[PDB]
Amino acid sequence: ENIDITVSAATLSSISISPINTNINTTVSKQFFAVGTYSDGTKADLTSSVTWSSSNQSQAKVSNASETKGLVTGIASGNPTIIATYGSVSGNTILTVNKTDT
Repeated sequence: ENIDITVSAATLSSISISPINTNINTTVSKQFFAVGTYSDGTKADLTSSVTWSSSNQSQAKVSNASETKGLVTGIASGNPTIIATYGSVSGNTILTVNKTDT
């Protein structure tokens, strides 16, 4: 029923992130939580605004778009550090990937 949510002006003042340290193996996605508070004095769960950037571009995958998912997936092994950037606040998430198969 609802569609197209126009905005006024990005006024990011403060943000809160609650990452989780979990291990993934044999194709597994980790579900994280991300919440942002507008300077206008409101609170909303937005994962599309938060920018996700990880070292390994191969395992650096995120499904942030649905709403407040923010989940991520890994393809290769190693310790890909998940760096989150949003306004004046940033987050961090650790994922354990042990890709044994090609």
